[PDB]
This record gives sequence, C-alpha cells and structure tokens, in this order.
Amino acid sequence: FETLQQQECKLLYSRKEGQRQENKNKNRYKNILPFDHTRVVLHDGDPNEPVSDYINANIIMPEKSYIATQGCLQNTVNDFWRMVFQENSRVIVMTTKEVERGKSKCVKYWPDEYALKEYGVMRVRNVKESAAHDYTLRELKLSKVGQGNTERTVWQYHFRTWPDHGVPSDPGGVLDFLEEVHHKQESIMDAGPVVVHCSAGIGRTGTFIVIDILIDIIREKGVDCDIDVPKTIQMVRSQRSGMVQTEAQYRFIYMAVQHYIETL
Ligand SMILES: Cn1c(-c2cccc(NC(=O)CCC(=O)NCc3ccc4c(c3)OCO4)c2)c(I)c2cc(C(=O)O)c(O)cc21
Repeated sequence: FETLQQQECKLLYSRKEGQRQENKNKNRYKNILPFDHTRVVLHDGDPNEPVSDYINANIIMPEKSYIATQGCLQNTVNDFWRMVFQENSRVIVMTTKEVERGKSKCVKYWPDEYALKEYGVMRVRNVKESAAHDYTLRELKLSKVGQGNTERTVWQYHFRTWPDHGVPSDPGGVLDFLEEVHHKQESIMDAGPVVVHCSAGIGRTGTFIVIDILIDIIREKGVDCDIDVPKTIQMVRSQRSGMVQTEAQYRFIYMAVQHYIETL
C-alpha cells in the first residue's frame, strides 16, 4: 500500500478547475480535487451563475463505468442531480451515513417516501423505500421540470451498516449489496455510470468501485484469472486521486475479492 502512497508524492495530472475561486466552496475538502481531464462537466446551468459547470466528481472507466464524487453539500444538491440526469445514471451508491462520528458526511438530497422535491430544474419522486439489512433501496423518479417526458427511475442503494471506524470485519454485507447493485444496473439497458460516493468520495468510495471492478473480473473470467489489486488502484487513481486511503481499506479489497471467490 505504501509503494503506492509514495507513487503519489507528486501528481501526474492537472486539477486547475477545482481551485478557481468560484469552485472554492463547492468542495468539502480543499485538498481533494478532480483531474480536469476526467472530471464531470456540468452543462446547462443557471445562466445567472458564472461557473455552474463544476462538480467535484470523476468518471471512472476500467481500462460498466462509475462516477466517484463527494457527498452532497447543502449548496451542491442541485448540481448533483444535474449530473445524475445529464449522465443518465440509474443507480446510486450511498456508502456513508448522513452524519458519521457526529459530523456531516452527506446532506440529504433525496425526498422522503411517497414525497417529492424539486432541486433547481430537477424533480425527484421517492415512489417507494424498501429497507433490507445492510442497506435501504429507494426507487426515485427524476425528471427536469417543464418536461415530464424526461422522467426516469433512479434506484439509490444506501449502504447503512458500515462502521464509523475502520472497515467491515467481514466482506459479506458489502458483497451481497454490490451483487444487487450489479444486477440492478444490468437490467436497465442503456443506463449511465453507476455513481458511488462518501464524505470526500475517494476512500470508501474507491474501496467499492475497486472491489466491484475486480468482482466483475471474476464473473467474466472465473475464479482462476489473475487479479492485480495494486495495478487496478493505480488504474483508477489515474482518473481520480487518492482512491483508497488506508491499509485497512486496502486489506478489505483483498478479503473482499477472496471471499467472493469462495462463494462462487
Ligand atoms: C479514516 N478516514 C479519514 C481520515 C484520515 C485521517 C484522519 C482522520 N481524522 C479523524 O477525524 C480521526 C481522529 C479521531 O481519532 N477522532 C477524534 C476526533 C474526531 C473529530 C473531531 C475531533 C476529534 O476533534 C474535532 O473533530 C480521518 C478520511 I478524509 C476518510 C475518508 C473516508 C471516505 O470514505 O471518504 C473513509 O472511509 C475513511 C477516512
């Protein structure tokens, strides 16, 4: 893990946008930013706003795409749905609670069951909240106001059991969970990138995107194929820096992948 933490003593890519004054309070952590070449660009924003194209997120495509970004901020909730809509995403993976260890990891941006809110030009209708053990599945209807013909379902799997400290002592919950999200994403033909976030959108988020990428490998090739965790992390970090910030989260990806193979 350290042979890679060092490999980032310097960054091979530019993150000039996130620093612009106007995008200053559009990030949760001043130091965590998105590389200009992968970052999600937001079109069609309030023409009264100078910069409405920025959102702290990065398209992550294995080299099924993903979109890693931060947990919503009170002032970014509308930029968030604009991304969802613009990107045509149908699945959302919340990996953080709304407040861990007493602090705000993410702001609520989905309306209560049966309810319906409006975020800028976007409308969201929670048509039914179901809640299993490790997570809660919320069926949402997103659409741009003034145009109901654009409406589409956007399932939001909200993992809730992840410990405030450390990582799951066992990968079972994360695997059944991801397993669901996989098939759900597969059923929706022409869906956009799966979104996955957390406080900053790089640690825990990266742990999921990564585990999922490898498990997809094990579904296509078998339990025999070769898994290179370290080459994979570098692979995503080239699209978004910091993916996976701890050794424990690193070891998890390993225990995660093996376990899955055991299951098979
Ligand atoms: C572990 N970690 C860290 C991360 C990395 C380095 C340091 C910290 N620091 C801490 O606050 C822990 C300190 C502690 O012992 N508590 C006492 C305490 C807490 C809050 C207070 C306070 C005192 O005084 C005022 O406030 C967190 C990140 I960033 C991070 C991000 C993710 C992700 O998915 O995005 C993740 O899954 C894990 C992550």
